[PDB]
Amino acid sequence: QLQESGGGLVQAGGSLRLSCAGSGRTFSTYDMAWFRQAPGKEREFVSSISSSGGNVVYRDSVKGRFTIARDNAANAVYLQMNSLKPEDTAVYYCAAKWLAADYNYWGQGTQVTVSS
Amino acid sequence: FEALTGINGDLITRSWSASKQAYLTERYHKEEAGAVVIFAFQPSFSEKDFFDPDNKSSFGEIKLNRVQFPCMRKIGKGDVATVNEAFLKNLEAVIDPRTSFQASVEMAVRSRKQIVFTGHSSGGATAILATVWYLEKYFIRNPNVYLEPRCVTFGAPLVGDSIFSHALGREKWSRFFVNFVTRFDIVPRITLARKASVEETLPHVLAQLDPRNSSVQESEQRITEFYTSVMRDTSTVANQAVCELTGSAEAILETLSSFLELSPYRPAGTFVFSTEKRLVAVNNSDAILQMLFYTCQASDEQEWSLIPFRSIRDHHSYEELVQSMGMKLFNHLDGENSIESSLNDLGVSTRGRQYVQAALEEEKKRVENQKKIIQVIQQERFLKKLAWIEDEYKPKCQAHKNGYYDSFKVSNEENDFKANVKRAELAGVFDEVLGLLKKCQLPDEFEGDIDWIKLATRYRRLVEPLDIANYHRHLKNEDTGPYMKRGRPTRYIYAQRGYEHHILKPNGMIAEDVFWNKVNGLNLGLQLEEIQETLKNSGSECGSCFWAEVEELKGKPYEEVEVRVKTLEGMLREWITAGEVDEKEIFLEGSTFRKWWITLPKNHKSHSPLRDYMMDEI
Repeated sequence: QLQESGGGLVQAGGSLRLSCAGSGRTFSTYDMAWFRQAPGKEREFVSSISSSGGNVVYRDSVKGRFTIARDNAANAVYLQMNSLKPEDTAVYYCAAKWLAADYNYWGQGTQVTVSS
Repeated sequence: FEALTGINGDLITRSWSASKQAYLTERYHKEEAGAVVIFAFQPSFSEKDFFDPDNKSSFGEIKLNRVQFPCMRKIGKGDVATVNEAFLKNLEAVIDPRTSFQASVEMAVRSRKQIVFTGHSSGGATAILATVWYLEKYFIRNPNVYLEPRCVTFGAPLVGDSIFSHALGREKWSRFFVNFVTRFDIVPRITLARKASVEETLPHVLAQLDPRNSSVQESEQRITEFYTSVMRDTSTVANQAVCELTGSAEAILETLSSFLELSPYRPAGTFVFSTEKRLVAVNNSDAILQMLFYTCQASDEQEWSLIPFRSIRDHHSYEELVQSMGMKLFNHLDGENSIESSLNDLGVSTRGRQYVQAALEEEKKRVENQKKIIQVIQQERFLKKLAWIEDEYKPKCQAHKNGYYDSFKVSNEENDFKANVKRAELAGVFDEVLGLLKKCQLPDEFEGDIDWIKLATRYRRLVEPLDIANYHRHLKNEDTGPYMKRGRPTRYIYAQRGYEHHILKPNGMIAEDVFWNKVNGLNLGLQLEEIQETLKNSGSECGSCFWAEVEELKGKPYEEVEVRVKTLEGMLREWITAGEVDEKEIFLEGSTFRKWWITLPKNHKSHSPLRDYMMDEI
């Protein structure tokens, strides 16, 4: 019961805020994560929040541009996307899952298009 | 029966009553019976709750998270356990704070109540996972007799793989699990089939298995196809396990294993098989695996058409089982002097009986091997070798002010070659033990035996510095590479992980988390990803690899390995206090560490934590 929102169309340098909310008590007991599926490219890992722990590691293309945040009162995930790149056009998904190695509670995702 | 399983007929009856009541409640039912609190989980009969739709594996399996279940893994090898994803999601859904399950569990914990997990069909499988969750969250943190759980399942599907069962055995948790299985019950066999083999027929059979669903008309064809598919895959799994357990034909078995897709799920815990006249308790997971196949065959060739329907009806026959418990003959198969009668009443063919006997003999072999290992490690000539290294070689090398690491490394005297001889003999013995462990030819409990962990830790702390010296003495760091990367003997990694697990598992943390928390605790300021990149394959993760890190750090410019230097310095005091590193050695005047440490910039040495332990260069 995980649903995304906040996808739009904007050129380079745009500031977007993807929201991801659920229906079960998720927040800090499911460690959040954001992945992106580019057309044809693999679901390359974007980032992940270590649930209650503030440990978080972005990967290269993002470090210092897309922030990640959690909300226990609203049991939601917030992906801030500043200084967008035309190579970021993809379907973004939020995955939260514990007791397991790889995550597997995926949502519907939302399209994000960046032109020139 | 009661002196073996630790549960009586009263608890079994109450567990069955709660399992039945759970059909009528949301998620779970809590039954308070004086000193006992029973948590019964609501079963489900939709294919979604057996094979998760989003699971892309052939058996709906998923690896456990090593953070939340640190014990459910092999210690030396590291491989984490695998469980059914649908059952794990159901447990995850019930542990959810809104269900009050966890709050009730903690209320019973504070009240020192006997906690019991139970369930029918897949609900019993959830109970098994809940017990593991409980064992990880509560029991391992403070193992009291009041905190000991009980897991009682009725016709539960299989949940974990061979690693799951091995880990349960090592932690001595298997005794808490009892799984009742009526002889022909198809539900414990379901997950032994490939999901493609039953994708079409599973919803109909699940609809027939639901006791509250007398709507879908019974279909002979669908049930027969389902039974045939399940028995075919079960036979393939059991025959491969038969060929692999006895260690013969390993080449063709390894090649086909690369080309064979066999269900990973294995019996975990005690299984009690039931017939009209007998109750047969079995502990050995391999034997239970074989019996799940060989007990569900036809006697005559006229009954082959009848077995699938009895295999369906028997899933609803646990009321009769519970009512007739005291009127049935019980025997413990593993302890029997003759198992022919028991397996004959269970309809086990001669060949199935010989496979069960072979599995029991293999377990007795593992036990004998462990007895031999204890006799070896208790012999005087063995302890004398370590005593000689500790009491004669080390003090003599300390008196020369260079230490026994540097003395071994230069090996100028006969005593260094004698130490090398005893090092090689000990290496051979611990590699041979490691070889037995790798081939699963020791009891599951071996890696948890505190005497073994004690000895292996004393061995690692005493002799791994000497194997590091031997490694660098022969310039293997230039030929092969860094010791931590390509040179470290696996026996030391097994010893380290066994010790770390022994000391860390009562506090719920894993070694890696403790390490990285200390790394961020050293206040280096660098990005955590950058430091993890720098400390990749670092020698600072194990005290007995201290000298390996020194070898890797000397010769390099300070700026290049400053982070690794301050890391090595930050680990030293706990290593000395714990006995991983000898303080009488590493600071000696002729020690490689000290000779390299003086050459560090004076700005570092001034505000270094080790300044007060060695005289400055004057």
